[PDB]
Amino acid sequence: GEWEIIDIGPFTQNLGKFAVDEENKIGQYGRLTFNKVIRPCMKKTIYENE
Amino acid sequence: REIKGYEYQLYVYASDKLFRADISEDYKTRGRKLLRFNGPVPPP
Repeated sequence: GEWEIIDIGPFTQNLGKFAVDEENKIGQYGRLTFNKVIRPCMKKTIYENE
Repeated sequence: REIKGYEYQLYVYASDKLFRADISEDYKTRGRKLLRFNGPVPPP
């Protein structure tokens, strides 16, 4: 429904370190190390009764 | 209510290559998965 470009701060780089960590474990790309995040970062808001 | 959860679509430089991940996040347990990950893609 709604989307937004959120700031590239600490809560956004946690989302990045987490990503990489979970994929270090799937390693389709091996054993990568997290660098940082660039923009834009986006965020979707999901909703649904039925 | 209505709001289920969220979804982040970052651009992550890791091992000096740009990848693009999508993290799901539950609007209640605030827990999250690593829905997807690709690349390298180019700078946006």
